[PDB]
Amino acid sequence: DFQETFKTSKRAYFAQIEKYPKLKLIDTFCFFLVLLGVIQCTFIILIRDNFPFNAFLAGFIICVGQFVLLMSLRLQLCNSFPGISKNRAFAEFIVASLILHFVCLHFI
Amino acid sequence: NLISQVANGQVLIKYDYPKSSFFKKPLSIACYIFTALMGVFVLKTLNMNVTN
Ligand SMILES: CCCCCCCCCCCCCC(=O)O[C@H](COC(=O)CCCCCCCCCC)COP(=O)(O)OCC[N+](C)(C)C
Repeated sequence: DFQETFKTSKRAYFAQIEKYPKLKLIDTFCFFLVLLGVIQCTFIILIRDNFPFNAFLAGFIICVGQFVLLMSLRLQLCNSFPGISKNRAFAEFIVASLILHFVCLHFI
Repeated sequence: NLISQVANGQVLIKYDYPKSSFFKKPLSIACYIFTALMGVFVLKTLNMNVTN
């Protein structure tokens, strides 16, 4: 069961990546936005200390929220929403990705 | 230091007030309304579409 769904999903995903040269750029950005959050929590687990807690929480929020806006751009960029073009999803990505950096520079 | 009923008096001021500046108040309001409509004219007719 899971072998068939596994190899089916690997092949049907890798063909989709090799078709469009926009998708591997998104996913290459995404994976290293996961590794930033992982080692940034590893600093907390390594030495037991919790003192500048807001400065901990700001970078972690940058990693998670910045991951999510990429996944929304990917979902909206493969299949188009009814009424929204592909020139407007990108501008909304710029504006809403540009508010979040300011409110995570005030917070540290 | 001056008291109620013994220092009442008057005070006299002489001044001038031309017919030019008598009519400047409604032209001041009217110039702010006129410079307020043109912002709606420029703001309304200006291209902001991102599609073609
Ligand atoms: C929190 C709110 C702050 C927003 C500040 C910008 C205010 C823009 C106000 C737009 C007024 C509505 C008019 C409009 O529709 O323009 C939007 C406009 O689409 C956009 O949203 C793009 C605006 C951003 C431009 C990109 C530059 C980056 C801005 C600096 C951070 C584009 O959508 P449209 O092009 O109209 O969609 C297709 C055309 N139809 C006929 C189908 C409608």
